[PDB]
Amino acid sequence: KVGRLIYTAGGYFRQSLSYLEAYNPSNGSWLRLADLQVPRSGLAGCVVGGLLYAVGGRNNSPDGNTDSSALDCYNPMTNQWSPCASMSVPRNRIGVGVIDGHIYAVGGSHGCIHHSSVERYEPERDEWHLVAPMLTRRIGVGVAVLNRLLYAVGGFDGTNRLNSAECYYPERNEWRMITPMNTIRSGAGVCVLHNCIYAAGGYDGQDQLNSVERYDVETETWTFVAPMRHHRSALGITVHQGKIYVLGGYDGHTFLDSVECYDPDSDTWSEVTRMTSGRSGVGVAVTMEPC
Ligand SMILES: COc1ccc(S(=O)(=O)NCc2cccc([C@@H](NC(=O)c3cccc4c3-c3ccccc3C4=O)C(=O)O)c2)cc1
Repeated sequence: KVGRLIYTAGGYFRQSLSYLEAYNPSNGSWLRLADLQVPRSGLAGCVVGGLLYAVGGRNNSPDGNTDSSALDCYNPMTNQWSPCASMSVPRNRIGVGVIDGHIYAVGGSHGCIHHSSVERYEPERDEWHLVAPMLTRRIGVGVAVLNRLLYAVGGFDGTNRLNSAECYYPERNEWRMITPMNTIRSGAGVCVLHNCIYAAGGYDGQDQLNSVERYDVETETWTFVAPMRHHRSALGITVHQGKIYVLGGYDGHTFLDSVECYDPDSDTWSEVTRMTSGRSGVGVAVTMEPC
């Protein structure tokens, strides 16, 4: 369990960013690591087999704006990024989840189109294949995995921001709606902690949110927990040692550098560190510290 860091990749502040930085909760330190080959905001991060993957996004630059179909792999032992097989389609404002060593890429945008499509990556074959599409087109969608089921929560379908959510059952290659959240959320942070899917922050169409709600998969209900100290949309999120960490985002005024930490036992959020600069639209995941 020891020696794991919270990695933040990419993001946006004035333009899409190439940063890869890693935070050590045990000592409060940040390390700046190898830049992404291509700056990207609106991407997702995940880890399989100790390797960090950066998936999708968009390069917003002064010289153009290009949605990304890329999958890039970072090896902490070498501090190097390597390209992996690209997805079938560019996916900005993507969500990803990992089931049994496979990466699922969910939704996202390409230009004006809002995807319902979903595809699955096999690291052992370096191949992607499409699986069943969601019941709803979703960009800015939160994705998490609990009990080897994939959840897609909230987002924006091209016309409305969504409180709806749905679950993918891999053995049937089928999506089913679940109870909708109490709040419309696009660009929330979605993660799993114990037996619940948490949806933190986001944008409801009017304001960035500090509220946080959790879906208990046994009871099929969404319940609010303590709100974050900051309203935030387009935040990064991960879980580490039984606590939720939220990173950055936008509060309606400022690109946040705040990192907050939720303790489920006390139902409290605390400020734990600040990123080296404020940013939104990051990918986040946890893996071994680099060499
Ligand atoms: C060209 O500039 C960029 C490019 C990329 C990014 S990004 O990579 O962070 N992706 C943004 C995002 C992902 C997911 C969801 C949302 C939701 N929008 C809001 O919260 C929102 C609403 C009104 C004004 C603003 C925002 C907002 C959000 C973040 C930073 C600044 C702002 C505003 O100034 C939603 O549209 O539902 C946005 C950020 C800026």
